[PDB]
Amino acid sequence: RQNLKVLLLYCAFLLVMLLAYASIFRYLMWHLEGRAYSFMAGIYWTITVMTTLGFGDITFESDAGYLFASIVTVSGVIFLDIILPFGFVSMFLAPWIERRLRYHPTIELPDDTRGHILIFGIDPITRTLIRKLESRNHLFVVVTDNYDQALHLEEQEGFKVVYGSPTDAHVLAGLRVAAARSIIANLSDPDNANLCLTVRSLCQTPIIAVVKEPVHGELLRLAGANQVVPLTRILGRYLGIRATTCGALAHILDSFGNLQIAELPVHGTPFAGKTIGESGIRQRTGLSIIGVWERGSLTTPQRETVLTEQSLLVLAGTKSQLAALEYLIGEAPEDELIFIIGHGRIGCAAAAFLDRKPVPFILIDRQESPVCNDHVVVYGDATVGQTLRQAGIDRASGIIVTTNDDSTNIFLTLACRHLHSHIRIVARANGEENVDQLYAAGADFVVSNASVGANILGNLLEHKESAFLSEGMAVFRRPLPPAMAGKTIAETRLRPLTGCSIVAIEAPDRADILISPPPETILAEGARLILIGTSEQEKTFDQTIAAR
Amino acid sequence: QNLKVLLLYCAFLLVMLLAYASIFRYLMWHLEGRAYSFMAGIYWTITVMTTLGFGDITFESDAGYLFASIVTVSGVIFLDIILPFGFVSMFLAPWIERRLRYHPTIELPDDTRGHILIFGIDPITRTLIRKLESRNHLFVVVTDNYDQALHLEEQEGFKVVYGSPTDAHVLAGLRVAAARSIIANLSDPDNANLCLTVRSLCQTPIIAVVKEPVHGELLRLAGANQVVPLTRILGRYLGIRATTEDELIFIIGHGRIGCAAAAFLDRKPVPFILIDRQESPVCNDHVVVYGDATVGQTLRQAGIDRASGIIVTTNDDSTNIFLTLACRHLHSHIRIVARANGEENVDQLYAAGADFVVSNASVGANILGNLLEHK
Amino acid sequence: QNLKVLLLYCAFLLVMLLAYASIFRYLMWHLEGRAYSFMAGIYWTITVMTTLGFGDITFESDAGYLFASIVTVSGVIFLDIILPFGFVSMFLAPWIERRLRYHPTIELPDDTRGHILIFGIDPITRTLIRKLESRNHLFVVVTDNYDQALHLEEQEGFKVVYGSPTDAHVLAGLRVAAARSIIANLSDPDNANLCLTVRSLCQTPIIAVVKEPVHGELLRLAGANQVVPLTRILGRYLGIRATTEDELIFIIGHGRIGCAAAAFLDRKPVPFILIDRQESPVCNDHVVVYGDATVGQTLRQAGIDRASGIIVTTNDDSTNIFLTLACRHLHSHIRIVARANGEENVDQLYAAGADFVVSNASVGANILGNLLEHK
Amino acid sequence: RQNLKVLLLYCAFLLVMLLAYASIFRYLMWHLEGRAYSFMAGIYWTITVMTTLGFGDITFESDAGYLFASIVTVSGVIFLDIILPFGFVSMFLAPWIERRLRYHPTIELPDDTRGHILIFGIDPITRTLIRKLESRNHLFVVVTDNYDQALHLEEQEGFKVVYGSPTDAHVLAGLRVAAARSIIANLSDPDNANLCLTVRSLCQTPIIAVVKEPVHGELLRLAGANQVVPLTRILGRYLGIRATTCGALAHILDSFGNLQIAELPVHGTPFAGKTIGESGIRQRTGLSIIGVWERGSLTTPQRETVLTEQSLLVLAGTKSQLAALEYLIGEAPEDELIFIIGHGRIGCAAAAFLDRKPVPFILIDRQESPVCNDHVVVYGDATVGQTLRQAGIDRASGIIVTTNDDSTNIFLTLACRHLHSHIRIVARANGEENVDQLYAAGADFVVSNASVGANILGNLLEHKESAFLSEGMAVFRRPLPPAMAGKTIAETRLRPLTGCSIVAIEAPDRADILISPPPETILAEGARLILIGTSEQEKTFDQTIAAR
Ligand SMILES: NC(=O)c1ccc[n+]([C@@H]2O[C@H](COP(=O)([O-])OP(=O)(O)OC[C@H]3O[C@@H](n4cnc5c(N)ncnc54)[C@H](O)[C@@H]3O)[C@@H](O)[C@H]2O)c1
Ligand SMILES: NC(=O)c1ccc[n+]([C@@H]2O[C@H](COP(=O)([O-])OP(=O)(O)OC[C@H]3O[C@@H](n4cnc5c(N)ncnc54)[C@H](O)[C@@H]3O)[C@@H](O)[C@H]2O)c1
Ligand SMILES: NC(=O)c1ccc[n+]([C@@H]2O[C@H](COP(=O)([O-])OP(=O)(O)OC[C@H]3O[C@@H](n4cnc5c(N)ncnc54)[C@H](O)[C@@H]3O)[C@@H](O)[C@H]2O)c1
Ligand SMILES: NC(=O)c1ccc[n+]([C@@H]2O[C@H](COP(=O)([O-])OP(=O)(O)OC[C@H]3O[C@@H](n4cnc5c(N)ncnc54)[C@H](O)[C@@H]3O)[C@@H](O)[C@H]2O)c1
Ligand SMILES: [Ca+2]
Ligand SMILES: [Ca+2]
Ligand SMILES: [Ca+2]
Ligand SMILES: [Ca+2]
Ligand SMILES: [K+]
Ligand SMILES: [K+]
Ligand SMILES: [K+]
Ligand SMILES: [K+]
Ligand SMILES: [K+]
Ligand SMILES: [K+]
Ligand SMILES: [Zn+2]
Ligand SMILES: [Zn+2]
Ligand SMILES: [Zn+2]
Ligand SMILES: [Zn+2]
Repeated sequence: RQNLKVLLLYCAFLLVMLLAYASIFRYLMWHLEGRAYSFMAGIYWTITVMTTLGFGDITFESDAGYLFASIVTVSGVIFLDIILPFGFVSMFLAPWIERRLRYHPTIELPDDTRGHILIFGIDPITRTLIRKLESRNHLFVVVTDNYDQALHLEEQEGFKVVYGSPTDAHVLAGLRVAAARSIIANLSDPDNANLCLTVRSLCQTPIIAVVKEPVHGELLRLAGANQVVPLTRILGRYLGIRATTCGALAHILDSFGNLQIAELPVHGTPFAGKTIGESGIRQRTGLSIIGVWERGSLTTPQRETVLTEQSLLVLAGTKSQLAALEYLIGEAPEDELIFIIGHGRIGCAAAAFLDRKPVPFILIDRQESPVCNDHVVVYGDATVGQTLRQAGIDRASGIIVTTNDDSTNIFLTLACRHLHSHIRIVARANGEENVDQLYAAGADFVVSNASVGANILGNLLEHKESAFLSEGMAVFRRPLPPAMAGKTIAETRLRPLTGCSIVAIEAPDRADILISPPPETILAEGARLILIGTSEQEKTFDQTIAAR
Repeated sequence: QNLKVLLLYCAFLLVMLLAYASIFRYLMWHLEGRAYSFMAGIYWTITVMTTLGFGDITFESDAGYLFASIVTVSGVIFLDIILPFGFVSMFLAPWIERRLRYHPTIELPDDTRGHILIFGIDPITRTLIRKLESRNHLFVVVTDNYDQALHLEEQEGFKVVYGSPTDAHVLAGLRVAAARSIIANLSDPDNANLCLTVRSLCQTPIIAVVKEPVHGELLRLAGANQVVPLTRILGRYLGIRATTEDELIFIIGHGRIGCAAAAFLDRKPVPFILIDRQESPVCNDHVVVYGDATVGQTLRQAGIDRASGIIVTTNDDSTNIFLTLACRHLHSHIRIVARANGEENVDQLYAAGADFVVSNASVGANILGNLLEHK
Repeated sequence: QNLKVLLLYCAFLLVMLLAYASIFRYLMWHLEGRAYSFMAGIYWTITVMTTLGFGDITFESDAGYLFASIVTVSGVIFLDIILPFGFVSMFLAPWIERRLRYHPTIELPDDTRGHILIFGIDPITRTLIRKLESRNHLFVVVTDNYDQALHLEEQEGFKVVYGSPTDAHVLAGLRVAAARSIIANLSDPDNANLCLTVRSLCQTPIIAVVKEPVHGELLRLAGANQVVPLTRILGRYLGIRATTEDELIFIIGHGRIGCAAAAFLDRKPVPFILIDRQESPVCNDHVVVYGDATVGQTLRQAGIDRASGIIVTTNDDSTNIFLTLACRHLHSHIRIVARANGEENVDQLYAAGADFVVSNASVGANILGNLLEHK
Repeated sequence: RQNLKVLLLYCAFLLVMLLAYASIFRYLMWHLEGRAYSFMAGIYWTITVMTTLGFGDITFESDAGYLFASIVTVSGVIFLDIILPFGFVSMFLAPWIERRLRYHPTIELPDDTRGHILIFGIDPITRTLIRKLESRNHLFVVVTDNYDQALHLEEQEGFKVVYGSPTDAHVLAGLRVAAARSIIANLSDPDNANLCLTVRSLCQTPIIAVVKEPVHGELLRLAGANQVVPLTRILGRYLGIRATTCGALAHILDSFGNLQIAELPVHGTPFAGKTIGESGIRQRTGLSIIGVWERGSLTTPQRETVLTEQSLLVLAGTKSQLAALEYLIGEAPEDELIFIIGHGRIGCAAAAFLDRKPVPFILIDRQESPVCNDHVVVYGDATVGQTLRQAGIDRASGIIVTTNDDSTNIFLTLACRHLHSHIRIVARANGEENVDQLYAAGADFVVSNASVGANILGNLLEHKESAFLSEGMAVFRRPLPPAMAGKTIAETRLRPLTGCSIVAIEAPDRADILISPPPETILAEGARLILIGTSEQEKTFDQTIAAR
């Protein structure tokens, strides 16, 4: 762009100069030597001289003619044998060499940059989040204060990289944080708090902070973070619900204090092997299966779908409906013993979850935790022989192998399954390239940090236009009033009246559900609506519909 | 600079032109009995060297052929070989040694005068530079570290010299004798070495920033004209702000500043508590409650509740900001005095809920500022 | 490779030549009633584009002038612009991306077959390469470390690929399915990961060098076709040489080899003493006399006098050589069995006074050698 | 060289091609068009075509003539517009860019390399040794196995740098160690032993090893080292002789078991302030002052020379003559107390020397020595306040400030002199750039590691042709027999008869001495000769002279 314009601007200067010299030529040939030449001849002569061809078939004879001829001759050499290669090599090659042998850090962002997503702090989580939304061509800009990292990130793109201090208000100004679509804060908790307070001093751009410690979640929202995601707490929890011999209800949300969302692993449950409509969950519980999660895919629950030992049911309903489901499972086995290998922030949260039930566990680690003081840990290297044995791995019922190193996880899953083919093995994969090999080692289930983290962050980014909306709001369930038995969503006009929105429409005697129904959906009789709105519109709901 | 070699070549070319134009007329006359003008000789010579070659004026003798061949070869060598060979080996060569492979400045120009030498760059001296740009001094920072020299070279408001600060030959190339003033911001043993070395050459005014107030006397002995104990000053500020019976002040951070704060609150005297994750390697006169403050219980354990004031003094601004948030979140009214290492974090410490913020960069640069003006 | 783009251009140029030579004759005829030969058209066209410009054959019409101008401009663009622009941006450009800034090979050519993948380069596998060069295999070493890739690139007898050994997409680009054999010389957890990943793609024979004999069974489970416990073997060798009552053997070095030596001398059984500067991070079944052996008294303290044999087993050949000298200098006849990490130090261990020398590189490469031949 | 030859070989190809085309031109012009042109015309035409000038005044008219003309035209462009710039840029610029932006390690040395000095292991010692003999233009080649060090050393030269494993026999082969003049082994003791044993497997080139531990001196000579230099032991010793309040005799050599060399510091001695001939040392001792060392200069002792508080007398004589001198000093002060700051290998040797007298000392250090177990050390940081005070620095009589850090040394010398203007301060300078500032701090004497080490190594390199000669030999002293009273050294023929050599000739009643007298020196009556020879020629000395 910038260089091309200067390139053909030079072509316009030459073409003008050509016509100039061609005209002066015809002029002088007439007024000095009494020769009349055509316009074409003038162009023909001028080109002949500049290109240094020099046929000599049209030449001057006077000194003044020699003078003009010499000038046109030098002009050609200067502007076709000197400037043209030099001008080329300086405007073209200087960028091409300097920028390719010598990393020039992107210190700023173009002023016209709008609707971009600022990523702070790169890791397998955000690394995956980028790659999964780069398939979507989202304008991603990751920032870092590490020189040796910026150029590394420049090689696999992907994305754009800005090198500067994430907390610096001036660096943020050059990042155009005001025009930003969203901001992912994945630095340490003290750094994130610094980032949020600084961003808030410039704009109100929505920030998603990935809090390094569940306690610091409150402090980050105070800093200005519109959303807070405790990964390890969630990741550890996901390691835990899978670790038990028989699956149990896992409470997710208790909004509105009457409607709850809860997930349930199907492994070890009576629902394992049967289909959804066969087990009759909604039938005996009154719940709403709002999705079946299996192998990284949230699918619409159908009666044909066969629940496997690796499934996960997303459920919604009242408080007495969840307790009705826990009754059907219904009891947990006795004398469970869960070995948790690795005592980091994830391994800790894994035990923390298993303690909220509670279930007797054992922690094994190489060193003393610098953060936790509430858990008892058996100190020892899980690789060195007899270390697991002496800890009493024999009477264990399940093992959570959660180490910061994947090859070690794979090696422990490999060894444990080799010694105890019976016990349940849950493995943790830091990188998603190691997930398959963990299953191949003998693990019954694998929790991938990167993928799980990317899904959460991603969904919070896609549903962003309704994220801070749905935040501070309460989801609710209303049985379709017999008045609208046969009316269309667009015809009913629910939103302009009440203010809420239809997120789900399920049939009377069916586990089948219609997630996010289009306005042209024709409602039926006995259907059960699941809506989302403010804790003010939920009360002005039954008010508005009955009073029109 | 490269101009002088280039237009000298143009001078030689111009001479070679007139020389060839002259011989042309002389030869044309004596060789073949032809009388050509001066412009004809210029026009002919140009036509030959530029290799245009109109052929309208050509010799017919062997002596004329030889000459023509000589002028032709000259046009090739001195326009199609040397002229481009010059180009690349005159200012495309310094282009690689200064833009493709970082070339550190190891010495200043001989005539350099009225410049300010900065030894040991930090947020304080970095701010001292951008605070005196309106006076338009020439700030030169000197570092014995290669990597630091490179980072300080891409961003600029000052000059960057790479070499041993404590070397006499390096100080000589820095033209210290012609310097306006020198700022010593290295460690105490280094500054002592820096002064004694400078004093062997010149008597340039030295403003040394001392690490321990006790060492201040020694730095004067070395040769410093002024000594600035900032952490005593910065520590004194934090202590003054924390106060202006049951009055308990928490000092979170037991470094040289935090220590100076505690040392100040002994003169009042006001009871205090020092919390740190590590035992001070320089101090053994204060009592420190050990344990990391970010973890959690330590603030509640030591009793942040019955405290009247809090002083957050960590070398990490992000940590400070985080602690200021936590304290303000726990006790919504307690006096919180925070420390700012960089001036970029001052606004966020107040946003976090601090009642007063002391900036090391601001206070530091202001003192060093008012010492370079009232020299 | 760049040839094909270059001579295609020569083909285009040749076509453009004949095209211009043809139009020339056609125009000369129809425009000005002149009949020129084919060679005249070639000769004229060349003369114009090369900008020689004899002017002996020139048009006199405007249509002829236009054409001449077009052929002239073409000679400039397609010989003085594109021809050099091609040059620089065709094989002077790969010259910078491969000789001025190290470009690591991240993938092998699609057709690559019969190659041997080496995972984890060391004096053993480095010797395995230079020991099978007469068979002319294609050895490719793979390292996830940038710096190591660069050092292994300047010196060569093998191919160097940079990337994560435990990545499926990286193994796919290494064409493991077409590989002759794979050598796993990484840590035990890594090899387990390496095998399980390879087995998901292909069933290429894997020769895994296991770190702990107990883990050998696990590596077979992972997918290895052969497992080689060298330190057990190397330790066994040292023990066999140390012997073939009051017989005391000193083992200087308590690593996995030294441990294996001690583990072997328990089966005999022959009393021994293990001397090391550090407690073994993997072993807790042997008794080690702690203290550095180079310092001095430790050899005299433990009683190197009443010993019958000495086994020097340190991961440092220079240390070994030095200890072998010291022992031979103290006791001029005592049995000294030394360990050689590299094969370059074997001769100096004997020169130092060793009675027999076991070379890790030699023994290692020979086993791995006879496993790739009798596949 | 290599590139220049290819350059003007191309000029010879062109000149031949010019003459070729010029000849074929005249040939064709005759046989094809009946035109006769001169030799000059042919050159004139051919040049005109190749250079693309193209006057057109001499042109062909036939097709065959057009064919030849076109060939010469293309030939010119290929060989003056294509090959000439390309050939240039590939033979010239490729070395100039690649070798200047990308370090190409010198892996080998040219076969014809003879009489070079191989330096192994670079440090302030060898760094100085190089710079001091690079003023002498000695062919120095330093070797290293550190990639990030080889290119650093390439920037300040000085010297040439070979990058390879010093112990590798193949790397040594490429270094041409056989043709080497000498080898300086300055690696660790285990590495040096490896180096020597390897070099000895190839050649018998003299090796000077710098042993890191005085005990390992025996083991290195066994490895093949022709010479062994314990620097710290020597450096520590030099710190010690200067530390005492009053100087004392320091025994250097006891060769032949009757002649000894010994040095003596003049500080605190009665000789301080007076001249050599005034104190009358040779007079009252019978010794031979073979040199006066002051301020880095070994000068010939003259009666005019004034001994200062910083002088050092190099002496030679029998065993009873040295004891006669210690009598003249003659006694040491009482209750001396020497504080030695820093307990490394040098600080250790300093105490080791002070214990061989003995003199009560105190050691202070930050940490426990990993090598020594014989000395008691007061653990503490000498920078932190009251640390020296509590150790009892008050009743000390002298301080040896010997730290690995010069700025610290300077800062301690500065502080100690400020608190105790009376006590003697000996300081250690790792780098010679810090020597002057140590004196400026208040030190009474400074021992520079680099300079002292360079002098020893240097003298062992210059006197190399007589180093291994004088090694294993015994220096002796013989009173000039009255028979040669008036005869010249060359006339006497001492060497061809006995086998020894005259190294010194001193006068009867004079402290003046003639070091290394020229053969034309006319001997006198009563002169005292100091010779050097084998322990076999010293006995065949008095035998040969008396029996002719
Ligand atoms: N709290 C959150 O929800 C959240 C959110 C976003 C990011 N993060 C960040 O993600 C990080 C993830 O936590 P993590 O990766 O540090 O936890 P981690 O479990 O990976 O920590 C590793 C632990 O495993 C142990 N270990 C390693 N090898 C072992 C072996 N062979 N035998 C026994 N033990 C072994 C070590 O002792 C160590 O304690 C957190 O540190 C946090 O900063 C956290
Ligand atoms: N003589 C003077 O007045 C003067 C003047 C200018 C400069 N200086 C120099 O400036 C330097 C700056 O001092 P400084 O910045 O290192 O002092 P500092 O107070 O910042 O020291 C840092 C301390 O904070 C603590 N810390 C860090 N993170 C913590 C956490 N999460 N929880 C609890 N504690 C934590 C550490 O234990 C550490 O001791 C000084 O070393 C001094 O030499 C001195
Ligand atoms: N299962 C197998 O048989 C097998 C096969 C091939 C490879 N391997 C692997 O090869 C690796 C190589 O083992 P290694 O070379 O580390 O064993 P090692 O014997 O060389 O271990 C080194 C030890 O020598 C000691 N040491 C070093 N300097 C000393 C000194 N100056 N004085 C006294 N002691 C000193 C250290 O304490 C250290 O423990 C092993 O880790 C192993 O995993 C194993
Ligand atoms: N033995 C020989 O003669 C010889 C010959 C050639 C080379 N060398 C090598 O030269 C090296 C020189 O020895 P060195 O430099 O390691 O000895 P060193 O005296 O420099 O070691 C430094 C010591 O000073 C102490 N120290 C540092 N700061 C201090 C402070 N503020 N207060 C108190 N103590 C402080 C440290 O504890 C440390 O022990 C040797 O290690 C050896 O390898 C030796
Ligand atoms: Ca894998
Ligand atoms: Ca900030
Ligand atoms: Ca060797
Ligand atoms: Ca100095
Ligand atoms: K031309
Ligand atoms: K003509
Ligand atoms: K004509
Ligand atoms: K021409
Ligand atoms: K021409
Ligand atoms: K012409
Ligand atoms: Zn815990
Ligand atoms: Zn303190
Ligand atoms: Zn063992
Ligand atoms: Zn000692």
